[PDB]
Amino acid sequence: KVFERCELARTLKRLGMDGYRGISLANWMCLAKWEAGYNTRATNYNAGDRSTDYGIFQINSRYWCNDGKTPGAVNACHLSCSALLQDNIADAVACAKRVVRDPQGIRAWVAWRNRCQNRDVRQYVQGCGV
Repeated sequence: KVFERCELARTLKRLGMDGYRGISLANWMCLAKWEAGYNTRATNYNAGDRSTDYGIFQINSRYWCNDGKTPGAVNACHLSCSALLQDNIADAVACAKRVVRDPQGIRAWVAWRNRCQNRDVRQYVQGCGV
Protein backbone atom coordinates (compact mmCIF):
# COMPACT_ATOMS: atom_id res chain seq x y z
CA LYS A 1 0.00 0.00 0.00
CA VAL A 2 1.21 3.51 -0.90
CA PHE A 3 -0.09 5.90 1.78
CA GLU A 4 -1.12 9.47 1.07
CA ARG A 5 0.79 11.97 3.22
CA CYS A 6 -2.02 13.12 5.56
CA GLU A 7 -3.57 9.64 5.67
CA LEU A 8 -0.31 8.29 7.19
CA ALA A 9 0.05 11.20 9.64
CA ARG A 10 -3.33 10.50 11.21
CA THR A 11 -2.61 6.76 11.28
CA LEU A 12 0.74 7.20 13.03
CA LYS A 13 -0.81 9.54 15.58
CA ARG A 14 -3.48 6.98 16.46
CA LEU A 15 -0.78 4.39 16.97
CA GLY A 16 0.90 6.48 19.68
CA MET A 17 3.91 7.61 17.66
CA ASP A 18 3.70 11.35 18.39
CA GLY A 19 6.47 12.12 20.91
CA TYR A 20 7.40 8.44 21.34
CA ARG A 21 10.74 8.42 23.18
CA GLY A 22 10.92 12.14 22.50
CA ILE A 23 10.45 11.77 18.74
CA SER A 24 7.90 14.07 17.09
CA LEU A 25 5.33 12.85 14.57
CA ALA A 26 6.85 15.01 11.80
CA ASN A 27 10.20 13.22 12.28
CA TRP A 28 8.53 9.87 11.77
CA MET A 29 6.87 11.29 8.62
CA CYS A 30 10.19 12.57 7.30
CA LEU A 31 11.64 9.11 7.95
CA ALA A 32 8.88 7.11 6.16
CA LYS A 33 9.06 9.59 3.25
CA TRP A 34 12.80 9.12 2.52
CA GLU A 35 12.97 5.47 3.52
CA ALA A 36 10.27 4.10 1.23
CA GLY A 37 8.05 6.88 -0.05
CA TYR A 38 5.09 5.88 2.12
CA ASN A 39 5.13 2.45 0.45
CA THR A 40 4.57 -0.56 2.74
CA ARG A 41 5.82 -3.22 0.28
CA ALA A 42 9.24 -1.70 -0.38
CA THR A 43 12.20 -3.99 0.17
CA ASN A 44 15.85 -3.31 -0.44
CA TYR A 45 18.57 -5.91 -0.60
CA ASN A 46 22.05 -4.88 0.58
CA ALA A 47 24.37 -7.14 -1.44
CA GLY A 48 27.29 -5.95 0.67
CA ASP A 49 26.26 -7.66 3.95
CA ARG A 50 23.41 -9.95 2.77
CA SER A 51 20.62 -8.28 4.72
CA THR A 52 17.36 -6.75 3.48
CA ASP A 53 15.44 -3.68 4.67
CA TYR A 54 11.69 -4.26 4.84
CA GLY A 55 8.66 -2.02 4.63
CA ILE A 56 7.64 1.54 5.28
CA PHE A 57 10.42 2.18 7.87
CA GLN A 58 12.87 -0.01 5.93
CA ILE A 59 13.75 -2.11 8.97
CA ASN A 60 16.84 -4.37 8.77
CA SER A 61 16.75 -8.19 8.94
CA ARG A 62 20.11 -8.40 10.74
CA TYR A 63 18.81 -7.11 14.07
CA TRP A 64 15.05 -6.62 14.03
CA CYS A 65 13.18 -9.20 12.04
CA ASN A 66 13.78 -12.75 10.83
CA ASP A 67 13.86 -13.76 7.15
CA GLY A 68 15.99 -16.88 7.65
CA LYS A 69 18.68 -16.04 5.07
CA THR A 70 20.66 -13.26 6.81
CA PRO A 71 23.89 -14.49 8.48
CA GLY A 72 24.17 -14.21 12.26
CA ALA A 73 20.99 -12.19 12.45
CA VAL A 74 18.87 -11.65 15.53
CA ASN A 75 15.16 -10.98 15.75
CA ALA A 76 14.71 -8.30 18.45
CA CYS A 77 11.20 -7.41 17.32
CA HIS A 78 10.31 -11.13 17.51
CA LEU A 79 8.70 -11.03 14.08
CA SER A 80 8.99 -12.52 10.62
CA CYS A 81 10.13 -9.82 8.18
CA SER A 82 6.99 -10.72 6.20
CA ALA A 83 4.90 -8.92 8.84
CA LEU A 84 6.55 -5.67 7.86
CA LEU A 85 5.17 -5.91 4.32
CA GLN A 86 1.44 -5.87 5.18
CA ASP A 87 -0.88 -2.97 4.33
CA ASN A 88 -1.74 -2.69 8.03
CA ILE A 89 1.27 -0.97 9.62
CA ALA A 90 0.59 -1.97 13.28
CA ASP A 91 3.46 -4.47 13.57
CA ALA A 92 5.92 -2.24 11.67
CA VAL A 93 5.14 0.57 14.12
CA ALA A 94 5.51 -1.76 17.13
CA CYS A 95 8.89 -2.79 15.70
CA ALA A 96 9.92 0.83 14.97
CA LYS A 97 9.14 1.69 18.64
CA ARG A 98 11.56 -1.10 19.67
CA VAL A 99 14.38 0.18 17.47
CA VAL A 100 14.30 3.65 19.11
CA ARG A 101 14.32 2.15 22.61
CA ASP A 102 18.06 1.60 21.94
CA PRO A 103 20.57 4.43 22.76
CA GLN A 104 20.86 5.84 19.23
CA GLY A 105 17.12 6.40 19.07
CA ILE A 106 15.96 7.86 15.76
CA ARG A 107 19.60 8.14 14.57
CA ALA A 108 19.63 4.37 13.91
CA TRP A 109 18.48 5.27 10.36
CA VAL A 110 21.15 7.08 8.36
CA ALA A 111 18.65 8.64 5.96
CA TRP A 112 17.11 10.49 8.96
CA ARG A 113 20.46 12.14 9.62
CA ASN A 114 20.90 13.07 5.94
CA ARG A 115 17.42 14.40 5.14
CA CYS A 116 15.61 15.20 8.42
CA GLN A 117 18.03 16.14 11.25
CA ASN A 118 18.27 19.93 11.85
CA ARG A 119 15.77 20.57 9.07
CA ASP A 120 12.37 22.19 8.94
CA VAL A 121 10.23 19.05 9.04
CA ARG A 122 6.95 20.94 9.64
CA GLN A 123 6.02 20.53 5.99
CA TYR A 124 5.40 16.79 6.50
CA VAL A 125 2.37 17.22 8.77
CA GLN A 126 0.99 20.56 7.57
CA GLY A 127 -2.72 20.63 6.92
CA CYS A 128 -3.28 17.02 8.02
CA GLY A 129 -5.08 18.06 11.20
CA VAL A 130 -2.85 16.13 13.62
